Amino acid sequence: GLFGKLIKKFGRKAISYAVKKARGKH
Repeated sequence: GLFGKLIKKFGRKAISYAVKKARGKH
């Protein structure tokens, strides 16, 4: 899937930020 590539490109920074946000909004 394209998502896999996108994610590759980020280096799971999207996931990291998602988790960070969802364990620390502000």
